[PDB]
Amino acid sequence: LGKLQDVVNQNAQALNTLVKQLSSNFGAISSVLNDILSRLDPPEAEVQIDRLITGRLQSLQTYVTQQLIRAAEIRASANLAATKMSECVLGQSKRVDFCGKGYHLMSFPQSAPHGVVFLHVTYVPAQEKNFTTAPAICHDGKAHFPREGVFVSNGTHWFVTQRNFYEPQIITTDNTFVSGNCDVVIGIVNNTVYDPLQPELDS
Amino acid sequence: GAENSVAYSNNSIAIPTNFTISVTTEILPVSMTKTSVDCTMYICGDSTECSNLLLQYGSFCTQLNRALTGIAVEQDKNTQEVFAQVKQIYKTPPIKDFGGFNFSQILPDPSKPSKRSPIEDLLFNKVTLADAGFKFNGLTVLPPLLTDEMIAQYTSALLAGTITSGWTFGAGPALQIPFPMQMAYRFNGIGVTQNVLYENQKLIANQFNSAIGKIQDSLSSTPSALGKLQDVVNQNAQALNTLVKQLSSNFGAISSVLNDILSRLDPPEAEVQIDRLITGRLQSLQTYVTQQLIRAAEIRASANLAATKMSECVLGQSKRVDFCGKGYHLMSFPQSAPHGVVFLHVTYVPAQEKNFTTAPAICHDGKAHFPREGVFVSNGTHWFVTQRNFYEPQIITTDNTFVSGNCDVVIGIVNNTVYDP
Amino acid sequence: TESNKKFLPFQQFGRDIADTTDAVRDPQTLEILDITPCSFGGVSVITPGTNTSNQVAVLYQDVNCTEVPVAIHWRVYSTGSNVFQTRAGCLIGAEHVNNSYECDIPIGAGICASYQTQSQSIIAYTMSLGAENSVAYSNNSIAIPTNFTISVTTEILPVSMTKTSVDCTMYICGDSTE
Amino acid sequence: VEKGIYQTSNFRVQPTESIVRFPNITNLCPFGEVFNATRFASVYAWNRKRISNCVADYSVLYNSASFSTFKCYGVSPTKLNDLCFTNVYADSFVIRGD
Ligand SMILES: *[C@@H]1O[C@H](CO)[C@@H](O)[C@H](O)[C@H]1NC(C)=O
Ligand SMILES: *[C@@H]1O[C@H](CO)[C@@H](O)[C@H](O)[C@H]1NC(C)=O
Ligand SMILES: *[C@@H]1O[C@H](CO)[C@@H](O)[C@H](O)[C@H]1NC(C)=O
Ligand SMILES: *[C@@H]1O[C@H](CO)[C@@H](O)[C@H](O)[C@H]1NC(C)=O
Ligand SMILES: *[C@@H]1O[C@H](CO)[C@@H](O)[C@H](O)[C@H]1NC(C)=O
Ligand SMILES: *[C@@H]1O[C@H](CO)[C@@H](O)[C@H](O)[C@H]1NC(C)=O
Ligand SMILES: *[C@@H]1O[C@H](CO)[C@@H](O)[C@H](O)[C@H]1NC(C)=O
Ligand SMILES: *[C@@H]1O[C@H](CO)[C@@H](O)[C@H](O)[C@H]1NC(C)=O
Ligand SMILES: *[C@@H]1O[C@H](CO)[C@@H](O)[C@H](O)[C@H]1NC(C)=O
Ligand SMILES: *[C@@H]1O[C@H](CO)[C@@H](O)[C@H](O)[C@H]1NC(C)=O
Ligand SMILES: *[C@@H]1O[C@H](CO)[C@@H](O)[C@H](O)[C@H]1NC(C)=O
Ligand SMILES: *[C@@H]1O[C@H](CO)[C@@H](O)[C@H](O)[C@H]1NC(C)=O
Ligand SMILES: *[C@@H]1O[C@H](CO)[C@@H](O)[C@H](O)[C@H]1NC(C)=O
Ligand SMILES: *[C@@H]1O[C@H](CO)[C@@H](O)[C@H](O)[C@H]1NC(C)=O
Repeated sequence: LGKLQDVVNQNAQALNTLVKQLSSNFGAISSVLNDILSRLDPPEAEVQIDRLITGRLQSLQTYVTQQLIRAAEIRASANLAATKMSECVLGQSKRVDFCGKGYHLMSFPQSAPHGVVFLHVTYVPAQEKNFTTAPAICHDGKAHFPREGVFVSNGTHWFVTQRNFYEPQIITTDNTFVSGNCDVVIGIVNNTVYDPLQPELDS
Repeated sequence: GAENSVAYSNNSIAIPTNFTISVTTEILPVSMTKTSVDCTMYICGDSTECSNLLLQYGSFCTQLNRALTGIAVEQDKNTQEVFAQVKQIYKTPPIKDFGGFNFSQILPDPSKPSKRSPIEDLLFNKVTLADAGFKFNGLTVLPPLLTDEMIAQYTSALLAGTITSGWTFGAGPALQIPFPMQMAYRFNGIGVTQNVLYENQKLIANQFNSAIGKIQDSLSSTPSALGKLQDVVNQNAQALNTLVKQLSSNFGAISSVLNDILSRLDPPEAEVQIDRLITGRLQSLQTYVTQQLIRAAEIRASANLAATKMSECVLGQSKRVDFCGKGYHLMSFPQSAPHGVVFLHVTYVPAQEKNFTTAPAICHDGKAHFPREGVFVSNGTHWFVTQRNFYEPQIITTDNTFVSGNCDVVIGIVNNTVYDP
Repeated sequence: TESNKKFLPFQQFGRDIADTTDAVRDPQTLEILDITPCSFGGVSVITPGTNTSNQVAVLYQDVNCTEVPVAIHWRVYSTGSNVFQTRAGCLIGAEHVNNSYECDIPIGAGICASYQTQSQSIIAYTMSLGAENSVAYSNNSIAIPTNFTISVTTEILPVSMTKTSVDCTMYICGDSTE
Repeated sequence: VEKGIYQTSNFRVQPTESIVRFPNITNLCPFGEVFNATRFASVYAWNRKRISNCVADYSVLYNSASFSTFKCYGVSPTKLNDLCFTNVYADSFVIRGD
């Protein structure tokens, strides 16, 4: 919880500094107004008090300016928390590395002192295995591209599988679409594409 | 701008026929110089009398140094939020076959002593570090953590994982995939079927190569291209100069040189003179620090956008409009420039338009038909369902259309024959 | 130092931007002298947590290791015996290393320090970007994951800070009429 | 102190020895001669005398405190002996005490 903690220190320290600024002469004979007043008449006390007034006014101005800049910085994070809540918690986000590292699934808010903690739930593939892939498949003078997925072969057969969880499926017409003729695409490979309707007609 | 009009008509559509691949540059600042000032040396210049007098004013000095140190650390945080998003360091394969695409201009050049790319060389020559201005008076410059050769390694790991892995290296274990297959999915990302690429692979590759080539000429011809980074440099250097000149002002004292005041007068009368100089120089330092705080906030707001364009466009394809390139985003590449980053957004743009008459349904035999994915368009004699973003007519059959309701309810429906496979 | 100012017969002193003298002509002999300030620089103490130990190293910012012994901050601090050079400056009390680890205390210019045991000492080395890797690219080779994982990662954000109010008059004057 | 790198202070090398250079002229400035005049000019016509090419012992003049009020508004009397001047002009005349 460093971030939140840091905020608190940044504020507390500032206040402490401001308070200590009340013990500085700034050029006056003393840093205690009562002592100056009780040792000097107004005609000579005005000169001493002017320096203390100028110094403390300058210190207050410094404090307020620093707080304004720091508040702008904090508002820049409030405006991002209010966006994470709108897009991660209240819906699923397609932005990359926004709602967590991986493919976002959901999120949960939790309150913390002067802040909010999200628990981004994400999906991450784990074990990898590689195959040989060909962009098209020439059944008979017709290129075939996978409707949704990618072609891959384990060395003997060709399967069209989704691109994020290995799941081989026999290649048929319903998951492939035709466009053009063979010999126009680099990498097209011969293969047989089953016909779902043909066996029923034969049957 | 140029006057224009659109021939709107409630049964008229326009479907483009060819396209274009355009590479557009975008420059962003990411950090600024890590200057650091020593309050006591600047204000007093190593004099015991002034150093003692400066103690009464309190802890202004320490809280100036704290602010400057905070800015300095923020700069190292900014430089690392952008480039250091990659877990590991990848290496491009020795073989360079990529199906026609030519990355020689962006990938590292082994010949050079440093593994910069040619475009990186042009960018580094255009924005000459310390071109303007950048000092014994307590002002110093600290070096950045990443030595400017680690930045190159990061921008080469990103660029070598993008070529072979794609968007996968940013959301898990990097998975290899041939580049001409990767572009076939970058195309689906924008709503153009994949066959548009493999059938036009050669022309697209040549357009990409020429587009990459023209970037070097565009950068070389105009020196102001990288002005956006150059300005940063000036804004900093300028400021420093002003601060230094502030040491030659009387602020009401008899002289602007502390030694002369000390040697001319005894402490009883020199205190009054020195106090005015102390007040003036303290005010000048406060002005400088406040301006730097505001400027650093601006630079941080820009680094937070550079680190977002890196995540959403280099490590994946972006669906946001006019966020990563003017057109339909395809991919993006990073390059490092002095105190900043330059993206090369690759985008798809339709080119040649032809217009037809369109009707939102087809009353085949008393049942309306709506296209699953496409638009009905006719050249005057036949009706075809065509994908939105690239003219490609296809006979209408039940596979492209789905039925919903009757013909009388809809408006604008038109008769036709829908073939039965 | 001797210089090539080329003063004019009526010219005595040079000047700097900040109105500081930086060239004179010796009154007795008319040779031209150039004045330079004596070496100075910041000193940065690299220290592990005082709880862990009370041994520290010292970095002299952008100063010559041959000149560091001349410097006066104190203690000599084993000058010469343990000296390391870097673009940030001269580092004393740290032991160089050829292995590359992650960064712990970033010294700068690519140099990072740490406090390791081997009984413990401060080691200054070159930080490592990350584990080397390669991808077996091949124009007909793909890799499809077979198993997945669900991971919950935390993310903290500030949302507001304390609401403080300061009464100007009470602070400045402390309830005094004058 | 927590783990980290802290900028404690700044080090400046210290001077080794002090070297002083001064134009040396044998002549000693005739400051006394200015005050030794038997009669001063009239106030409406005050007399101006330029002193140059000599060495002035301001220390002797100050120690020879025969003057009631001797104040300098741009310099301190003690520093005069060390400090050096380019053009010295003495304007002598007579005025009233008030
Ligand atoms: C498949 O991946 C393994 C590591 O999992 C690698 O060694 C091998 O070369 C890869 N094979 C192909 C054909 O790319
Ligand atoms: C590939 O998978 C098919 C699935 O039917 C199987 O019959 C065949 O043995 C597999 N080949 C290899 C080399 O594992
Ligand atoms: C793949 O590269 C090999 C290298 O031998 C080459 O023979 C082959 O034609 C290439 N195939 C494709 C589809 O790019
Ligand atoms: C497929 O087989 C035919 C017949 O032998 C041959 O001409 C062709 O080159 C093979 N490859 C493809 C991609 O069609
Ligand atoms: C299609 O349009 C592009 C872009 O204007 C042009 O370069 C090309 O020659 C045209 N013809 C094609 C792609 O057959
Ligand atoms: C394009 O690719 C060729 C072949 O790899 C290479 O020689 C050339 O340098 C590349 N780029 C340019 C701009 O010539
Ligand atoms: C089609 O576009 C042409 C210009 O390409 C325009 O003159 C014509 O009016 C348009 N037709 C319709 C029906 O919108
Ligand atoms: C429209 O396109 C069809 C495609 O078969 C063609 O037969 C017909 O002649 C075209 N009509 C006109 C008017 O161009
Ligand atoms: C289009 O506008 C014409 C104008 O004559 C009108 O007759 C027709 O009903 C409109 N059709 C549709 C589909 O809105
Ligand atoms: C289609 O033809 C029928 C008669 O066959 C006619 O009544 C109808 O108006 C035509 N088109 C539409 C869109 O209703
Ligand atoms: C010190 O000065 C020498 C030449 O006298 C130079 O070679 C070296 O780089 C400088 N810096 C050091 C030693 O840190
Ligand atoms: C580090 O390697 C250098 C040469 O690259 C060698 O001189 C030195 O002894 C090595 N140091 C250690 C501690 O291995
Ligand atoms: C997938 O991972 C889980 C969790 O480690 C493991 O239990 C399982 O056996 C793995 N293989 C599967 C589910 O096929
Ligand atoms: C100073 O003394 C030197 C002694 O070497 C003498 O030559 C010179 O003339 C003197 N004059 C001045 C103006 O310093």
